[PDB]
Amino acid sequence: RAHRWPQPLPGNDRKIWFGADYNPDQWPEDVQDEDIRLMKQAGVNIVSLAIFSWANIETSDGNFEFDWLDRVIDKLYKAGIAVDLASATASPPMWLTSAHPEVLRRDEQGHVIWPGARQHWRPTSPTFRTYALRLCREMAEHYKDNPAIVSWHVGNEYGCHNYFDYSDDAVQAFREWCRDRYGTIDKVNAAWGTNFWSQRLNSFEEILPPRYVGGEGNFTNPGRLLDFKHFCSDALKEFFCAERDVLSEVTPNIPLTTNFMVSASQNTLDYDDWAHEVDFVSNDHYFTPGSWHIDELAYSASLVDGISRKKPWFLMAQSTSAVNWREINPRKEPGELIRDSMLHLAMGADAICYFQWRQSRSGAEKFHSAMLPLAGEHSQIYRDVCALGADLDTLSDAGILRSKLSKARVAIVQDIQSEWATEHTATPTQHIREWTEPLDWFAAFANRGVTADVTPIHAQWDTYDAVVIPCVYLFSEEMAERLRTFVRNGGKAFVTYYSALADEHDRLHTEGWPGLIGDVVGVRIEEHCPLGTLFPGMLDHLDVSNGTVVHDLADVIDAIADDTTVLATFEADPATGMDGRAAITVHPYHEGGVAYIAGKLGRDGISQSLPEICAALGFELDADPRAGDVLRVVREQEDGAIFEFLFNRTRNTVTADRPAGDMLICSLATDSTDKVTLEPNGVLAFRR
Amino acid sequence: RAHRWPQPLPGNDRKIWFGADYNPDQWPEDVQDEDIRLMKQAGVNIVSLAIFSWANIETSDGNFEFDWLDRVIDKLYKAGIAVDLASATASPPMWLTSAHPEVLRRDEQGHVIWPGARQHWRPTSPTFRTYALRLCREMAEHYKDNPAIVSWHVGNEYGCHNYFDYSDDAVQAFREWCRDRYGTIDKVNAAWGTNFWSQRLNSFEEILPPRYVGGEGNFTNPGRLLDFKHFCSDALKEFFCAERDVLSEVTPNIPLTTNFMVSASQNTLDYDDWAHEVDFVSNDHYFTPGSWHIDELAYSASLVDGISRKKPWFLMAQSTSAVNWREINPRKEPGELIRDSMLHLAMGADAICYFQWRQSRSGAEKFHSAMLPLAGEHSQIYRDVCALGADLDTLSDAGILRSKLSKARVAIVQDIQSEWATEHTATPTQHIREWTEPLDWFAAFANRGVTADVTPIHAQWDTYDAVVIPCVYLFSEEMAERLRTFVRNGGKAFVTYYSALADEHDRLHTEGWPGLIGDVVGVRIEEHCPLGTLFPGMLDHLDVSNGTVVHDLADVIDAIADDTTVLATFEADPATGMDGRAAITVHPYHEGGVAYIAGKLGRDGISQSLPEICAALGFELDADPRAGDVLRVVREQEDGAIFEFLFNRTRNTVTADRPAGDMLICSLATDSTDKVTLEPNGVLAFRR
Ligand SMILES: OC[C@H]1O[C@H](O)[C@H](O)[C@@H](O)[C@H]1O
Ligand SMILES: OC[C@H]1O[C@H](O)[C@H](O)[C@@H](O)[C@H]1O
Repeated sequence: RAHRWPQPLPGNDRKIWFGADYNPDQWPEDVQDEDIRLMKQAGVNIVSLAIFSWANIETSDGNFEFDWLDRVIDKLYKAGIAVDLASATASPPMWLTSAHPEVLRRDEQGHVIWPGARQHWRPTSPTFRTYALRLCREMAEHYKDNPAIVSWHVGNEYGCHNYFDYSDDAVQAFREWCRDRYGTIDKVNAAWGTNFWSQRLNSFEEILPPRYVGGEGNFTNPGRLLDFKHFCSDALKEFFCAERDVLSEVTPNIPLTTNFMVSASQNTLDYDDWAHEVDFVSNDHYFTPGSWHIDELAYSASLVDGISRKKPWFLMAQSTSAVNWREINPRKEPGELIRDSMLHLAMGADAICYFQWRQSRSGAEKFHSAMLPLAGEHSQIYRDVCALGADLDTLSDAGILRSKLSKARVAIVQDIQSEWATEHTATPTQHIREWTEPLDWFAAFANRGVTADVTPIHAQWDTYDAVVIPCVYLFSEEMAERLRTFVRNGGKAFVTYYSALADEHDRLHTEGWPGLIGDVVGVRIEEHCPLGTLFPGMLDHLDVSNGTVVHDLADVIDAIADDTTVLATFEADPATGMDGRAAITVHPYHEGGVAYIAGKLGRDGISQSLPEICAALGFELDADPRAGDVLRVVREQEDGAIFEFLFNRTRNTVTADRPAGDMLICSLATDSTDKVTLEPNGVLAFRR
Repeated sequence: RAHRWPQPLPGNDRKIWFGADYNPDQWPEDVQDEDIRLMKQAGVNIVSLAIFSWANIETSDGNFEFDWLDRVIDKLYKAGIAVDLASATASPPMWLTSAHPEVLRRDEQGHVIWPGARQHWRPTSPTFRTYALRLCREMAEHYKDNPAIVSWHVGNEYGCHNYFDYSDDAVQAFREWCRDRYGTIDKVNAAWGTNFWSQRLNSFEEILPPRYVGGEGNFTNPGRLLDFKHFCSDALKEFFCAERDVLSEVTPNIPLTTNFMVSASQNTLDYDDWAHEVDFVSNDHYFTPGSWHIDELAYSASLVDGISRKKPWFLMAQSTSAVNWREINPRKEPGELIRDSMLHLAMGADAICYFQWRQSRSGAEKFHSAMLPLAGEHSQIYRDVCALGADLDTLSDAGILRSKLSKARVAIVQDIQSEWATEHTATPTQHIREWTEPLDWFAAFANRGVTADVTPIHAQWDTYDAVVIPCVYLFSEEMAERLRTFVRNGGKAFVTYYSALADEHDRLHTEGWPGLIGDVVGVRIEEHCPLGTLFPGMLDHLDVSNGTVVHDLADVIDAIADDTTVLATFEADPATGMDGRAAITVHPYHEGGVAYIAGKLGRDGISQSLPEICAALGFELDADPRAGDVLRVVREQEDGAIFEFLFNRTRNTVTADRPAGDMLICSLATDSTDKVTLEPNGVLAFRR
C-alpha cells in the first residue's frame, strides 16, 4: 500500500502540518472569525473537522444537511488552513439508536451499552455498517471537487471503547472468522486444545466468543481468547477498510488515514497489521505523568515510526496540558508542551496536532486542555502554542520534511500478539505482561546514551546490528529461524524471561525453555519462579550478584551449554533453590551473539547490567557516564542533511557536548561555544 | 456408611496408591506407551481417568463410544496400573448446552454462566440430572466386571464453581428444602426473623433465594443466607447421592468416592456432612505459598482425618510445583514435593495422587505443574516424583497401610456452619471469620511442640483431654450441653472471642456472651470492640499485659465469676474504656478446665500465651525451647507398630533427638547415632 502524504493547499509550500480537532458545530457561528484569527497567529495550518458530527449532518434518517460545514470550510480555506475531513462516522445520532437499538454493543455479561457517551456501536452489525457506508458516500460526493480537503480522517480511534463486542452479530462473525482462518473444525480443536474440560467442537456452529464464565476462579480457554482478540482487531479493520474503500472510490487522489492509539501499554488493536491499510500512519498519544513522561512518549513515537517502516507519520492528537480521563489529571510543566511536540517530530512525524482547538465549556471533555483554553488568548498555553507554531515553521524552512528516523544500532521488538497471550488469567503470574519489558529496555539503553528503534515483530529488526527480544512469549518456527539466522550471521541479541514459551497458537513448547531456540540462546529452563507479596513469607524478590534485583518473575535455569558464560547469578536463601543459579548469561552462536536475562530487572536494573552484558557481546557503549543525561534523536535526508534533537532526560539543568551544525530550535536551553545547556524539559535541534 | 478402600488388581499386594488424573484424550494415542513407561519408572500404580471426558464419550446426544477409553485402560491394566474411573459427568459437552441452555447456572445478578470453562451447570436442573444419570448408567454397564477398575470417581469437586445458583430450578428447590426443613411457614418466619423490614412470609411460595439486593449499603436477611448456604451444599450432596446410587447398582462391589476440597479457608460445602455419603474420604489440597505452607497443609490433612473419623483417606490431588489459578503462582522449593506428600501421608492418607500426570500444552491449565512436565523426563520434577514413588513403596513394605493417625491430646474444633454465619456483611467487622482461628490454634500448639487433631464439631472432640473452641459462633443447646458435660468431668477447654454468639438459626443469644455457656466459661460480655484502620485515629490494636497484641476484634468483658482468674489484661489509652480489662482468663468448673481468650491473637500471640495458659489449666507442655522447630506426626497400628514422621517447620537447618527405631524415609535430612538433622523442608520417618 503506497505512502501518500497530505499535500498543501493550492499555492502553498510544503510545511510541517500543525493543528487540532476543530469542532465549530459546538459553538455559535460567530466565534469562527476569532478562531481563525487565533489559528493564524499560532501558525496553525490544518484542522480536523466533523469527527463526531454525524448527528449535525444526517440530522434525521436519510436527511443530510451540509451548510454549516461548507461555510466553516470556506472560511478556513480563504485563510489558508487545510482540512483533514472525517468520514463523520465515529458516533451515530440519537435518532439512529432510538430507532435501531440493535446496533448497540453488548458487553461480556450481556449488558447493553447505552448512548450517552461515544462509540457504543457493534463493529460487526450490518445495520450500523449500512448507515456508516451511506454517510461516507454522501460526505465523499459532497466534497470531491472541494480543494480545501487534503485528507480523510476515517472514523475515530476504532475499538477504543468498542473493541470487545459479544452481541449475536459478533457471535456470528467470530464463527465466520474461525471458518475462514481454520477451514475445518478439527483444525480449530487443535489450535485451542478444546479436549480440555469437554470443550471439543462438533461444528463451527458450536463456537462462541468468550462471554462470562463466572469471573474469579473460572478460566476461559486461552487459545480461544487469543484468537478472539485477533478477531476483534480484524473485525474493526474490515469495517474501517470498507469505509475507506467507499471514500476512496469517489475521491481517488485524497489520502486516507485513521488515528491509532499507539502507546506503551496499548493492548487491543494490532496496529502494525492495520498499518498496511492506511495511506499514511497517524497516532494519538497522551503523556504518562511523572518519571515515565519522557521515555514512554519517546518509546511510543519510535514504535509509530517502526510501525510506519520509517515513512513520515502524522501526530493526530496529544494534549497541551492535562487530559480529563485519568483518576488524577496532572497539568504539563513549563516547556513540556513544546518539548513533547519536538519529541514526536524528532521521532519522524511530519505533522503535529492536538486534541483540540478550543476548550469546551460543557460535555465530558470540558476539563481536557486545548490549544485555546477557556481562559482565552491571554494564557500561557496559547502563548506556548504560538511559540510552537513558529518553531515548526522554522523547522519546515530548514528542510526537515521527509527525513527519516535514522537507523538505530539496536532494535527493540514489540509484539501485541505476545501481549494478548500474556493477559490470560492463568499464567505463572498476573504481574508479568509483555508490554512493560520492551519499554524497560528502551529506557535503559537511553540511560546508557543509546536511542534504540522500537520495532514491531514483523518489521526488519533482523537487519540491525542488535536486537532485544523482551517477553516475546509467542515464537513460531519462522520466528525461530529468523532469530537463528540473524545470530548465526553476526547478530547480537538480548533475550529475556517469558520469551518463546509458546507457538503462535499459545501452545506451550515442549522439552524446555526458551522453546525452539535453546540452541541459539544456550540456556535450559524447566519452570518459572514467580515472585511477590500475595501471602506472608512469600519469596518476593531475588538479588542479583552485580547488585541488581529481580521482581515479579525469574526463570529457573536448569542447565547451560558448555560454551555459555555466566555473567551474574541469583543470591537467595538456600532453601529457595535459587541461590547461585544463573541470572544473566552470554552465549556465542557462529558469528553472534546471545545474552539471556532470566527475570524482570526494571529500567534501572537493566541499565546497571548493560555495560557488563554489552562488553561481553561486542556491543560498544559510550564510556561517558553523562551518557544518560540527554536523549539524542536524529532524522536523516537521503541527500545527507542531518537533524539532531537533544532532550534533557533528568530533573536538573544539564550541560552537554555541542553537536556540529546550525542551531534551529531551542526551548529551555542555551547554545554556547563548547557546551550546550538544557534546563529540565529543555530541547534543542541542530542541522548538520 | 461402611469403609471400603480401593483394592489391588488381581494378584497384586496392597500398596500405598500413587498416581494422578490422567488425560490421554488430550494427546495423540501413540504417546501412551511413553506415559505407561514413565509411570512404571516413577512407581505410579493408579490413575484416575475420564473425569472431564463427557464430550469424548457421548460424542453426540444418545451416542456413546468407548474405544479410546477401553484401549488406554488395556495398556494400563497390562502394566499393573489400576484405574480410579470417573463417572465422566463433571462437565457436559458443547452439544448438550447448545440444545438445552436451561442447564446453565445463573448468578447472583441473574447473568447466565456460559460454557468455555467448567461446571457451568445448575445443581438442581432436572434436565442435567437426566443426562448425567444416563451417562452414569452407560459407564457402569460398559465397565462392570472389567478388572482394571478399582474405584469410582464420582463427578469432580462438586460446587467448586456451581455452589451458588439462582436459577428458577434453585428457586423451586430452595422452597422445597425449606418446606421439608420447617414444615410450616410460621417456623420459617421464626428461624429467619422476617418481621424485620416487612419481610414476614405468607406462604412458602414467597420464599426466594438471596438474589441481588443492590450491593454496597444493602444487607440481606442473615438467617435466610445461612440456610441458603446449607441448602446449596445439600442440593449438590443429593445430586452426588443420585449419581452414586446409579453406579453402585450396576457395580455393587466397586467402592466409590468424590473428591473434597478441604483446606483451611474453604467455606462452601459441608464436607463432614458429605463424608457420610462416600465409601472412603478423598481430598484435593493445594499448598498455601509462604510461611503458611507447612502449617496450613498439616492442618488441612488433619481435618481430613478428623472428617474421616481416623479411617484411612485418599489424597486425590495436589500439585508437584506451581498451580495456575492464583494471581501469582509460586513454584515449590526443593524438597517440598516429597515433604508435602509425606505430610498428607503422615496425617492418615493411604494414597497420594497429583493433578495431573502430564502437563498440558494448551487449555486453561497449561501452566499448572504435573508429574511429567512439558520439559520432559529430564527434569527435576520427574526425578523427585520417581524418588517419591520409591519412598512410598518403601513405606508400603514397612507396613504403614491402615495405621491410624494417633489420638492427639488436644482437639481443635472446626465448624463450617459457624464459618457461614460469620460471613454476613453486617457482623461487628468483616475482618473476623471463623476459619482463621482454628488454624491459628493449630499453628501455635505446633510452635509449642504439640500436634493437635483438627476435628469437625460433630466428631468426638469431647473425648480428648483438651479442646479448643475457636470462634464457634453457633452454639445450640445440645452443643452447650456437650461442652458443659466435657468440662464437668475434667476436660480442658480453650474458648475464644466470637464463640456462642447465636443459636443454630443465627439468632443471637441474650443476657450476655458467651451465650448458654456463661456458667462454664466464667465470663460475661455485653458488646464487642472491633479494631482496625478504616478511618484516621480509629482504635487499631489493643496490647495485652503479657506482651502480646490483639487485632481486628476484642471482647468487652464486663464481669467475671467469683472463681475466675485473670491471667492477662488489655493495655490502652484510658479513654477507650479497655485499659485494665480482662483479656485472658481461666475458670475451673467441677473437675475441669476453662480458658477464655478475648480477642484475635495470631499464631504468635497464642504461642506466646500458651505456657501461662496451659500451666494454669494443668496441661503439660514440653520444656524444650526448641519444641517448635519440628512437627512430629504419628500413625499407629493395632499391633502397636508406630510410624513417626518429623518435619522441619522453620527456615533453617534444625537438629533434634533421634527417634527410636528404623529409619524409613529421608529427604533433605540426615541420620546419625545421637542426632537427626533436617534441612529446611526436610522430612524423616521412623518405624518402631
Ligand atoms: O484525550 C482525549 C482525546 O483522545 C483521543 O485523541 C480522541 O480521538 C479525542 O477525540 C479525545 O477523546
Ligand atoms: O489446581 C487445579 C486442579 O484442582 C483440582 O484438583 C481439580 O479437581 C483438578 O481437576 C484441577 O482443576
